[PDB]
Amino acid sequence: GLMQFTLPVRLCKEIELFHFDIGPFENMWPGIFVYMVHRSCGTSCFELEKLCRFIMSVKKNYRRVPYHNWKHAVTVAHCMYAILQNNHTLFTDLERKGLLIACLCHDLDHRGFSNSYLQKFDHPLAALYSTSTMEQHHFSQTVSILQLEGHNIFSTLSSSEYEQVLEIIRKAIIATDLALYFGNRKQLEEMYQTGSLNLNNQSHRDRVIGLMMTACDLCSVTKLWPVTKLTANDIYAEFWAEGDEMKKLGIQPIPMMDRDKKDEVPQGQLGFYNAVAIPCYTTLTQILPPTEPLLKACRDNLSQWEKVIRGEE
Ligand SMILES: CC1(C)C(=O)NC(=O)c2c1ccc1nc(Cc3ccccc3)[nH]c21
Ligand SMILES: [Mg+2]
Ligand SMILES: [Zn+2]
Repeated sequence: GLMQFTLPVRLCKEIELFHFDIGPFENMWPGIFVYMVHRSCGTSCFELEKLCRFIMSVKKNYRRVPYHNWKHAVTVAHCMYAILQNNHTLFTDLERKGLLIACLCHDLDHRGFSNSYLQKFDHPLAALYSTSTMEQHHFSQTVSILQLEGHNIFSTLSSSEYEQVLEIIRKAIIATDLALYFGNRKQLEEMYQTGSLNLNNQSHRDRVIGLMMTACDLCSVTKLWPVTKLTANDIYAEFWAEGDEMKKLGIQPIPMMDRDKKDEVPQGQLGFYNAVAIPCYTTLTQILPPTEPLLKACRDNLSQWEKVIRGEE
């Protein structure tokens, strides 16, 4: 109980900032997550032995894919940590518990393929879950690991609190389906502008937690340019492999997934920042003003992609 995790000074300071990169030392990532839980939630939230066993089972159930991997899980949890720490009083005790775990678990057992590809391949998971296919699978995998012996980090919650926290985690994980992002943000936009947004309305909180989940999920666009640029390569490594698998099924993939159309990537990043990223952090900044640095960093990275197109790099 008297056993804090402490980070070296540069990490202790920079981990508080939105643009923090967790670094290339895999063995430090479990400690960074526990550090973040202890400060975000409390040193009493989780039994340390159980938490540690949970983290290591989650790590084991992330695959060695270029982007949708263990490092993404921890990266997305760090962004949630930064949002929670900058919005201290807005979130319940159960919410701070649930959301850091939801983020860590949100892409469990990802294979590096979209819901679209699962459906066109006729993958078994596409027959078990007709929409938000991989996201229903990620929640399913989270519950599985929580039910491993000595892995129930929520064991001290009442029967009804346990149900609420698993309901927080399910919605948060489903919300990382980008197909659901567009309508969720439009609805949040209308509620904020017409003045009807109400954080005591559970259905409203749900929508706001969903946008936070999209914001954390896309947070590679809020890093320093060299982090953002190299992470973009990793996601395109997945996209191009999926395009290869589409061609093997006799389907010309969309240009984004076609490795013969790499030239079109800079313009695809513009569309993505304009259609997805900027609107996401804009609405988030309206609802939670302290998250403005994510919008500022995203805008700086858009400008960097515009410079790539203009041959200024
Ligand atoms: C943040 C990061 C890694 C990025 O830097 N650059 C991307 O392009 C990207 C990212 C994450 C998830 C992405 N999903 C898509 C596909 C998509 C395109 C248009 C509309 C919806 C969905 N692109 C993604
Ligand atoms: Mg996902
Ligand atoms: Zn993700």
